[PDB]
Amino acid sequence: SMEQVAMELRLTELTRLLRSVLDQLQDKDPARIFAQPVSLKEVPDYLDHIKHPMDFATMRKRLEAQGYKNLHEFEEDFDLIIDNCMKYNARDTVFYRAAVRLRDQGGVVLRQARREVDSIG
Repeated sequence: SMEQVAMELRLTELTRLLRSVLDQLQDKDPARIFAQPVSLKEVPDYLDHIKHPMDFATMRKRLEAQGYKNLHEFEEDFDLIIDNCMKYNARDTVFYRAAVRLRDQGGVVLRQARREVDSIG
């Protein structure tokens, strides 16, 4: 149907916007601490601690399959990155501190993304 096509164009355009958001958030992680999944070879107990691991590569795979229906779903995955790190790692670690900085800097980006998603529809 033509309606299904229109919905698909909307999803495509959301995906374009989320790709730009993802690029901007990932620039706030210049150390690449959140770039890839935590390695279960290197941290074998991880899944005993963290039940829903997340990282920017995994988000990018979902994004490119157009698997984010709305901004809330995308933000859920970004918050997992941060929140997982802040639980597994202690306050005095470079990992925790990187997550705080990513949260703080990403907030700005996400605030305007929400306005754009609402504005453009």
